[PDB]
Amino acid sequence: AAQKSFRIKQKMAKAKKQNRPLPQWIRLRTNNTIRYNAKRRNWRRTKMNI
Amino acid sequence: DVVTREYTINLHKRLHGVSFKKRAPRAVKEIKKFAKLHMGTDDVRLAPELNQAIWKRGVKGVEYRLRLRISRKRNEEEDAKNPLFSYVEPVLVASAKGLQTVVVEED
Amino acid sequence: RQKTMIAEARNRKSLKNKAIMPRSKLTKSFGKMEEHMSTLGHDMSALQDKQNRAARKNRYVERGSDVVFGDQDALTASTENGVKLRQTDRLLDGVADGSMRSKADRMAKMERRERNRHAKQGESDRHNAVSLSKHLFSGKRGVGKTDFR
Amino acid sequence: ANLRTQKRLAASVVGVGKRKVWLDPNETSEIAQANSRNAIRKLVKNGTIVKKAVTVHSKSRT
Amino acid sequence: QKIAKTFTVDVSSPTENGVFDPASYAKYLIDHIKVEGAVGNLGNAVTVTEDGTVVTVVSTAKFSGKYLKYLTKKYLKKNQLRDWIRFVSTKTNEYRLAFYQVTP
Amino acid sequence: MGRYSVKRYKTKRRTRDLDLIYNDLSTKESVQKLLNQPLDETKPGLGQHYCIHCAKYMETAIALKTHLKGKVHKRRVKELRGVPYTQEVSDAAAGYNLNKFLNRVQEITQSVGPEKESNEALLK
RNA sequence: UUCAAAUGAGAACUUUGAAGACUGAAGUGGGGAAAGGUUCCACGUCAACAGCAGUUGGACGUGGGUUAGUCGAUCCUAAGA
RNA sequence: GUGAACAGCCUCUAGUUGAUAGAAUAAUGUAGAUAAGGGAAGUCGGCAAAAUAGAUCCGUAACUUCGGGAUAAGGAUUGGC
Repeated sequence: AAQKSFRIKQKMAKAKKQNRPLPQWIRLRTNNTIRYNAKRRNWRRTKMNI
Repeated sequence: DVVTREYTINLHKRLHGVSFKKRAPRAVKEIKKFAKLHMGTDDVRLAPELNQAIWKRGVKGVEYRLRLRISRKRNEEEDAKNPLFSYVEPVLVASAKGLQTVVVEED
Repeated sequence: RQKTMIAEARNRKSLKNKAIMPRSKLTKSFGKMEEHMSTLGHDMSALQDKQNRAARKNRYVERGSDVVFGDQDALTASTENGVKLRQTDRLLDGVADGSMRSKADRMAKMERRERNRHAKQGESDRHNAVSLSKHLFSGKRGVGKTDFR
Repeated sequence: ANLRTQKRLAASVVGVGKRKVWLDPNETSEIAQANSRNAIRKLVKNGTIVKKAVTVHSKSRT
Repeated sequence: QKIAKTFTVDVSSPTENGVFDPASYAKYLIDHIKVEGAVGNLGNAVTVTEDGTVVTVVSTAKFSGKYLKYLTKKYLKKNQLRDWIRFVSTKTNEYRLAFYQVTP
Repeated sequence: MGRYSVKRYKTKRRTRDLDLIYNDLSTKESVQKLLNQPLDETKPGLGQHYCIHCAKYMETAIALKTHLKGKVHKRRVKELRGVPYTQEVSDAAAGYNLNKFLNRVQEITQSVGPEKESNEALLK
C-alpha cells in the first residue's frame, strides 16, 4: 500500500530476512535431526496476517 | 535424386465441406499430405511465402487453384531418417487454368 | 507481364494489418541484387568493380593473440559455478570441499523426495486438509430455506 | 535463447511499445549479448533494430 | 513581383555507375510536367534542363519540392529501378540520388 | 428464401397485373367507373381515393396528392410507359406466326397508341 | 491460429522472424486507492506445481533495487472517543 | 468514422494470442435459424416465437383529479447522383 507504518515495515523486513531455505552445511554435523525447515513460507500459499 | 517438378493444386478438392474456423489449417494439412503422396518421402517443409499466399486472401477465404513447386533435397549428415527431403515453394500465375505439371531442369 | 506483376504485388503488399519495412533502411546483398541487375540487363562492368572494395576486413579476420585465445576453453571452467559475480553465497560458501558439496546436494535431492510424494508445492507449502465439512455433512433438506443450491 | 528482456528494454529506451521493435534473426548473438541502454543505443545506431513506424490510417474517403 | 524557384537534383554516382538515363529523365519531365490541372499546357513559365550530371528545374508558377520528389519516384518505379535507387536531399531544395547499404 | 421477399410476395398478398392495368386504362368508360363506385365498407378506403396505377386505396382524401407527388407512383407510371406485350408476342417470337403479330402491332400503334395519352390528358 | 529459423536429448505451447487475428480508448492500455509484502529484476537451474507437456514462469537457488525544506503523515477541526 | 449518442460495428496508440489438441461429422442437445398451405384448432395458460420498431408530415376517440390519456389507433415517405 506504500503507506505502512514503521513497525509494519519492520515486521515485513524481518519476514523477508526469515524467508530462506536451510543452509546446506547444517546436515554435515553429528547426530543431526533437522531435515527441512517447516517455517518457510511463501506469499502464494500462506498469509502472515501482519 | 534432386528433382524439381512444378505441380498444380486446387484447394476445392480437399477443403469442401469443412469448418469455417479451420480452413487455413485444413489447407496446410492437405497441402503437406498432397506433397507426401506425390513425392514419396518422410520429411516435408513448407515455405513462408506459401504460408503468406494461402493466408493472404483470408482465414476462411483461401483461393482454390494455387500453383506450387516441390524440390527434393539431400538431407544433411547425422539424419537418422533418410536423405529424402521435400521443400515446397509458391509461384504466382496470371491465370489459374491452362497450366499443368512441368519438370524444370536444374540450373 | 502486367497480370503477373499485379499478382506478385498483391501477394507481397500486406499493408493493411501491421506495417511495411522502409526500403531506405532495409539491408540487402549484392549477391541477390546481381540477378535483378542481370534481368534489367545493364552494365555489370561498373557494378562488380565494387566487390574488390570489400578487401579491407579480409585481413582483419586475423588478429593474432594466441590465434584468438586458442578456442573456447576458459568458458567451460568459468561456467561451472552455480552463481556468478562476487558476492557471498549462504549455500556455496557454507561448505568448502567439493566432495562435501556433492554430499549436501545429494542430501537435498533425497530430502525433497518426501514432499514430492506428498505433492506439496515445495518446502514452504503446508496447506492442510479438513477431514469433514460442517456445511456438507449436516442439516435436513426439508421444504423452505434449502441448505444450498 | 531468451530475447523478451532485450525487446522490452529496447522498446523502453526507444520510447515506443514493445510491439514496435524489429530484430534480425540473421544477427542475434550481438543482441543477445547486449543488455545495457548504451548497448541498445549503439546497436540501433548501427541499424540492427528498426522503428517500424505507425501503420497507415487514411482518412481520404472520410 | 513573382519570384522564381530553383531545384537541382544530382544523379552523379548512379549515372557514372551506368544504370541511369538522364536524357530520358529530362524527356519524361518535359513531357509529363503538370501545372494547374492538365499536362502539357505549360505557359512558358517552368523550364527544365540537363547537363549530364545535374537536372535543374526553374518554376515561376505553383510548384513544390515534395511534388518534384513524387514525380521523381513515379518515374523511378515506372522505369523499375526502385529498391535500387535511393532519393535524398543534400540541403534545402537540393537533392541527390544514391545507392543503398547492401554491403554484403 | 424465408425472408422479406416471401413475407411480402406471399400467395395471399398479390397485386394486379400490368395487362389488366393497360386494359382498364385503355377503356375510356372504365376510367370513370374505376373510381365512381357507389359505396364500400370492407376496403380501408371505403371505396374512395383508389389510385389505379399503384392499385391501392388511399384510406383517406388528402393522401392522394401526397402519393402522387411520391416517387413510387412515378415509378409505376414509368413502368406503365413501356409496351404492354402479351403471351402472343412470346409465342410469335418462339417460332410461330409473325404476320398476325405484325398486324396486331400495327393496329395497336395506329389506334390505341395515342389513346393512352388522350385518356391521361382527359383525366388529369 | 499458421509457417520458418534458433536453442535444446527431446518443440501444437520456449525466443525471434514472417502472416492472420482480437481487446476497439466506460480497453485485455496508462496510473492509483483499500489490500497484498519482495511476487519487481538479474543470474544458474526444472525431481515438486502451472489438471497436458514444458528447453518457460507470478516455480527453485543466489543476489540487486525504493534517496523529499516543496509529494502525503506529522499541524487544525467535524460527527465522536 | 458510421449516428441523436460515452449504444453496437470497423479502425489508430497501446496490449494479448493465454483457456488441452488432432482424425471424421450418426442418433440424443446446447444457441440459432429456415420452411410450401391453413393461421392459435387441442396447449392450465398466444409462455421462449413473429409482427410495427429509426426519422419527417397529416389527422388522432372514450374517459377525465381538465394537469393527461398520446408515439393512442392508422396512413404517406425513406437509395445514389
